[PDB]
Amino acid sequence: LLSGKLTPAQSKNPAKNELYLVEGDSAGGSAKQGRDRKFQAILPLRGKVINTAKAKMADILKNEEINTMIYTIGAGVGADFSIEDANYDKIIIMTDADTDGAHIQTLLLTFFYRYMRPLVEAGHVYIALPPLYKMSKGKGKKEEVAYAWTDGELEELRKQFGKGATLQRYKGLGEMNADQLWETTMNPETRTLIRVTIEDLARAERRVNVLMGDKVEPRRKWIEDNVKFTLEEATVFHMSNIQNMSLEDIMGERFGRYSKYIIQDRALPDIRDGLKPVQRRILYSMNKDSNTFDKSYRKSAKSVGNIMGNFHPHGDSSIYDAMVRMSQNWKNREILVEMHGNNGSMDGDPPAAMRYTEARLSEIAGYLLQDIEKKTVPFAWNFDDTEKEPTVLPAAFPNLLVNGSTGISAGYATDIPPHNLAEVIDAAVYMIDHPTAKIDKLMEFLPGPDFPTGAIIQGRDEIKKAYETGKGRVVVRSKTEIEKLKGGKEQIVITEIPYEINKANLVKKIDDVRVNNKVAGIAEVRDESDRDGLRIAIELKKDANTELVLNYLFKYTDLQINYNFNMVAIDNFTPRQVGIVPILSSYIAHRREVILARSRFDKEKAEKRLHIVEGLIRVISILDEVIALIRASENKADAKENLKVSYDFTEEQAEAIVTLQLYRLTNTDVVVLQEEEAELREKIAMLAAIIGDERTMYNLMKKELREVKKKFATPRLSSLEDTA
Amino acid sequence: LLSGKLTPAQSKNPAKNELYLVEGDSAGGSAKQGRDRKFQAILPLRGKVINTAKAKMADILKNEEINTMIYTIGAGVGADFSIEDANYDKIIIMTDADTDGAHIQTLLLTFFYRYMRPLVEAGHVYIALPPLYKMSKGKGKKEEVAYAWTDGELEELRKQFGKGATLQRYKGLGEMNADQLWETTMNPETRTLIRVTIEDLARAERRVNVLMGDKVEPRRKWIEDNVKFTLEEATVFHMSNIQNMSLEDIMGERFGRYSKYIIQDRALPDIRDGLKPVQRRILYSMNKDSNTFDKSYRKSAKSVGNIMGNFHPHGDSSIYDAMVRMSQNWKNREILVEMHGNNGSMDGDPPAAMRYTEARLSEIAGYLLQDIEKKTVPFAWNFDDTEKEPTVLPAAFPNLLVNGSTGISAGYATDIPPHNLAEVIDAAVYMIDHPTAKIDKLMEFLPGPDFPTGAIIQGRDEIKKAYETGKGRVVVRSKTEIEKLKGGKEQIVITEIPYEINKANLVKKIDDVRVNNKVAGIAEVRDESDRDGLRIAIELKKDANTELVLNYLFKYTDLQINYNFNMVAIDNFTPRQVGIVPILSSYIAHRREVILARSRFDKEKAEKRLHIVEGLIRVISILDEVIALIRASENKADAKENLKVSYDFTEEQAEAIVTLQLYRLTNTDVVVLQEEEAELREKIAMLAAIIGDERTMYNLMKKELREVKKKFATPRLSSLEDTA
DNA sequence: TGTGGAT
DNA sequence: GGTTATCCACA
DNA sequence: AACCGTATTAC
DNA sequence: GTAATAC
Ligand SMILES: Nc1nc(-n2cc(C(=O)O)c(=O)c3cc(F)c(N4CC(O)C4)c(Cl)c32)c(F)cc1F
Ligand SMILES: Nc1nc(-n2cc(C(=O)O)c(=O)c3cc(F)c(N4CC(O)C4)c(Cl)c32)c(F)cc1F
Ligand SMILES: [Cl-]
Ligand SMILES: [Cl-]
Ligand SMILES: [Mg+2]
Ligand SMILES: [Mg+2]
Ligand SMILES: [Mg+2]
Ligand SMILES: [Mg+2]
Ligand SMILES: [Mg+2]
Ligand SMILES: [Mg+2]
Repeated sequence: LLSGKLTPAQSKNPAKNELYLVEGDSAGGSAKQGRDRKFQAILPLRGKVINTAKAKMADILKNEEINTMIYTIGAGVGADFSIEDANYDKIIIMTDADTDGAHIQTLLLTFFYRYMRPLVEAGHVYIALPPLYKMSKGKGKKEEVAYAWTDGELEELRKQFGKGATLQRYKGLGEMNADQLWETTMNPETRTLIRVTIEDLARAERRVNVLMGDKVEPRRKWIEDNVKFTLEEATVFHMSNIQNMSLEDIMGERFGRYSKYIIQDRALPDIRDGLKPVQRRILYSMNKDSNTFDKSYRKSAKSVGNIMGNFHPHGDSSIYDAMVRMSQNWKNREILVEMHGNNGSMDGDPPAAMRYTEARLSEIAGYLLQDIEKKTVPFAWNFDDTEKEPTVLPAAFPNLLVNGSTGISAGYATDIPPHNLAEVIDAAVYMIDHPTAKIDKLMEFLPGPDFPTGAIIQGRDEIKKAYETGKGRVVVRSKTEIEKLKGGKEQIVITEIPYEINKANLVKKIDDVRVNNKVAGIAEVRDESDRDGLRIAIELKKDANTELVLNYLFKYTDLQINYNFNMVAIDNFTPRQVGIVPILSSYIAHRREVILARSRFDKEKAEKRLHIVEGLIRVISILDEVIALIRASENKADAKENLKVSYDFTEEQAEAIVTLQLYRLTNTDVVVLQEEEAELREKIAMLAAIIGDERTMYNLMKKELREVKKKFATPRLSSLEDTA
Repeated sequence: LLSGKLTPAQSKNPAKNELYLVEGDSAGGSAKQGRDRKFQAILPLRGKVINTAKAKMADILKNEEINTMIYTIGAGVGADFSIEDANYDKIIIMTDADTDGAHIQTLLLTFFYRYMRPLVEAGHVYIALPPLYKMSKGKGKKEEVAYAWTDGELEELRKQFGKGATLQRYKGLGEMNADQLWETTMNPETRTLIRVTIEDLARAERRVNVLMGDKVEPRRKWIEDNVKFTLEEATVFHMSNIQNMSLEDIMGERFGRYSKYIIQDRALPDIRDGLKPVQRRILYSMNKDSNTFDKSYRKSAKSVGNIMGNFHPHGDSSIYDAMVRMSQNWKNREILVEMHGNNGSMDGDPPAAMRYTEARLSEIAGYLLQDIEKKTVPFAWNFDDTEKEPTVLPAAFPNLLVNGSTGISAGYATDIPPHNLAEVIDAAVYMIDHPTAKIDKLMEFLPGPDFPTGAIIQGRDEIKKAYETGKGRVVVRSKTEIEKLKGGKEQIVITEIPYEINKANLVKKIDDVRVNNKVAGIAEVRDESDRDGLRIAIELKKDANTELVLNYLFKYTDLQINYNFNMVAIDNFTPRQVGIVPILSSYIAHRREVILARSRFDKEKAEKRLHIVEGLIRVISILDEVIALIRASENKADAKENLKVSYDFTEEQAEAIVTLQLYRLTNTDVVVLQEEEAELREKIAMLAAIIGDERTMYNLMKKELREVKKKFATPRLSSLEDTA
């Protein structure tokens, strides 16, 4: 069932037949249609393939995707491998040219390297190179078949026999249809491969183990050492026909691309605005579509589709799940999406599909985006270069800490817990006035996490270590109480539980203790949570030792868990483990660039308007003259020229004058224009003051953060205790 | 697997317990969250329940959702059924306030009448009753939430001292949060129910057997008699807590409600433009989003999502499948959507999902929308009154016959085959000139269908009967030829096959014949189809009987099939069986409304412009006064007045004068404006003539159809034959 | 059997 | 990203 | 519309 | 034996 299905070739012929291993069933469709059916076979691969150098060995044979791969090859596996039993001469890996494409290239080549080495050794394993670009100056002129793999090959296609043409930028084999696929990547004549070889069994064995085995730090190190986080990778210039390449440099090249991408652009939040790229995109798109808190809800599907076609070239479920998460107030301390309908529960029951639900940005999420229009924040091109997207949001509140971030990259993970908005702002304000402020002091203002699930946080000294180093283990325990019953009889009653825990799975594990009678005294386990409150009720027998039970539960269930801080985020393009200080200063530095840029923006604006008001005031005093002059001019350009020569209007002033609608001659109040002149001069002064004086700027940073606090502050939810 | 999964209630109190039956798992969850877990259980339904008449038993008693329905209630199957054993004292059917809500209500009430009567007579089966509207908005501490079931209760809530606060118009249970759901339709206190009774076994064995039994024609008849297509049905006002209705007026209203909707607004094409509503909404949406043939492709999920949030409240796969079909050139004779990627194949291998594919309208699809921006067509309010959509498209070509339509409805279906564009035009064009033209005459121009898949149509008479009455059975036969082989051998070479036949499945069924040796002579079946060409070779044994084989294949496989014209369409809102004539006159009448409407639009434009230009030419001669006048005036609107009163300009002319930019005063060339008068006056003449002179109009209708023909004509694909 | 818009 | 059900009318 | 797999870090 | 963005 769980394997991808095989489409054979028509002819049994080991000497020239090909098995295409294709990324995903959709692309298997296109491959199955563009193929030559007599010597080309197809096995679709169902997303990410197992790791045969992490996962076990019973696992590796239960893996259906593997078993069907071994089957179809018809050679045997590892210690039973015969090369002349094999049904194909070429095993051809063919993936999207996305970076997960690279990840799959990686994952296969290990399996094969490890369990089919003579097949790798005899150079039977290849890789298909799909194109990146397509060029057409036709469609009823004729067409102009033209493709490109390198930005260099593309720049060559500014020639060909036509211009003003199109350039389709491919994002998968999904977007290619049979004819496109045959020519470009499947037809022996035209297609372009690479053969995978073994140059050095030492240097190539080594490369795999580090990259693909479960030692995380040699991997982190390989990434530290090899990956350029701050640089591009001016790629190879695509040799014709086939091209030999070491397993070594491939597992290298490919895993470097995958590692880098998921570190920078997937699983790790940016240190300033606290968003993963997918989440930033949700916010930006839903903002641009005016899907804000003040206006109407909006079908989730519409939202998700726009996000996927404009910014985020990934699956719809990835986006809907991300959007939905931002809407749940047991995951986010401050929700960035409001959403009508079923957005799940704490029992983790599935949210309603995006066809049902509807949604819009939360009020506070407007503040992450505040002043994005005012050139505060560096924009870059979307995946196809139709449209720009922000690399980071203004962030008028310190989201990273408030809402935290839990993610898993390559060579790195991250747990940052949520915090109280007020508390986080208090620290930051202090640090604005005290650059060198140290933990002990900051912790007067930010004592610890504030989970939206509430609960009891235990381990003040481990908080400190996490706030210093970025790592530390703290304890979270459910809010419990006792209640009496008839028959005397007590019952334990749970109202808050640990963050990231599934209520139904917890109730079940508890009840499994009762059933297994691991600790004497439990009668019934009842979930009594209605829509308004959480309320698990553990009912004990007649004279049960209330507190001995409670203890086994904490110990041996998830009624108590340890939260583990591992605070990683992206500083200056790079993954970084970080405590409260770099986080808070990073933010402050960010708000500084924003307030400064917003001020320059607003100021250049105000000056233009001033220069015009200046001109319009003068015009009124010579209005007859100005009109007679426009009447005596030949055209628009002439008039402007006359106005400058005869009256010294600037270009800007003349253009504005020349384009006043006639009805504007009704409003000629010079007193009212003067009032406006005053207001502009003052605005410019205030804005020049900010730009001119760090402290004038910092005091505004603080003024704003205080307003945000006042507008959005809510009580702590999790109580802090010291002993553990 | 398969069946909606049960969520038990906490204590077994069959005195007061309630099994809620909820349309879908997404709403199932919402109900779960919103319930009182003590005495309310939740069985969700996975959409359409089996019909308990139609579906004959054994299939019924393995139907997973049915098993898990009887299991739950813990009573039995009418005969063994025992009210006293039952786990619930109310079975409450809860469905979307939608029209499939109605169909599902309908489907269940058969199962209860027909295998569980005692529950229904006793009054233990109830109904749902979600609200249709929610009103108001007034901060946080709110002062402004009330709901609404009827149109009548809307006037009620519009009345609130404050201002006009915001209105939600619910589209199902998947847009309702669990508080909203408990409070409005699940709390016994506040909820409102319909108790289902049996008020005469007689009038609810006739009513339940007509509506849901095998005989189409009584149901067709019932609808024909009872259902008012051209008329609304807003009636029943909302009463006190519980209300009574009989199993008659429930069945009646609900299946009537349903059948109306899916006859009109789903499964049957409109006779003018040949479109089902989803297809028209696809076109109109994509078109309005500038997603046209001339601009570049665009992610499918973006198009689909905008269709669903704007026009079509239904499933994304229902929408995407329709879109994919319109792109498939073996289902449509003139594709309306161009889709890049895996858009299926003839073997019916699944198309890539909407995240992979991208798409835009074909060029000819633009001709269905031609002149839509010129008030050429009635528009309605969309499903939530945020936007407007066309009830019918301009249809600059006769799409209904050209692409045909295959649909299934209630007490009605529709098979219309596709025709060749050029031939359909030729017949319409003749019939413009000869309204009383007979079939034999039209059939000179339009002899029979033209399938995209081609093949051989045999049966001139039944073609003629279909073209007369709307019904008729024709033979579609695959195109074949015989090819010699090595050493006294033959093979059959299939090169075209019948419309709607999956090639893979056919090749399968032919191979199965060989395997079982139903007829003798078959060596091998080889699908030799590739990207460029269709080619099935059936390779015969030495001295087999090519004829006996072939004719056995035509007979017992789908290498030849029967096509049954069942030409049904919507004419004046009612379903109607039609032949060529009422089809072609429907179109000609439409193009008439369109050409006229359009011409009035373009003429209103040109008069406005002309009048303005008159006013401008005048203005020159009083320029100094107009200027003096406009400076004097207190404001814009004031200065317009003074222009009218003082100088005798229309509103139109004054508004244009008053919004001239100052630089227009440089232009005193009346001559260019006079050439423009001239050209405008001529244009208005051409236009007004079309409006005044029926023939002038028709000659245009003809000119234009001829242009379409010439631009889009393609050779016939199916050959015709007359008898065998 | 299977068509094609729906749950 | 495959997979699994139902309804509806008509061979 | 639920249900199934994988990579990735890290308890 | 789970978290959360990806195939
Ligand atoms: N056939 C293919 N499927 C997937 N894929 C995508 C999912 C998504 O878009 O969210 C998903 O949720 C998903 C779940 C699965 F359980 C799953 N598998 C069960 C096994 O059969 C594999 C797979 Cl594979 C899944 C893919 F990304 C690519 C595919 F080709
Ligand atoms: N859970 C529910 N699912 C459906 N539903 C919707 C589908 C769609 O919108 O494209 C679909 O393709 C689909 C396929 C199925 F095979 C299927 N079933 C197999 C059985 O488990 C039912 C169901 Cl049910 C299906 C529904 F319309 C409503 C639902 F609640
Ligand atoms: Cl101005
Ligand atoms: Cl003008
Ligand atoms: Mg991809
Ligand atoms: Mg998924
Ligand atoms: Mg524990
Ligand atoms: Mg609905
Ligand atoms: Mg479906
Ligand atoms: Mg037949």
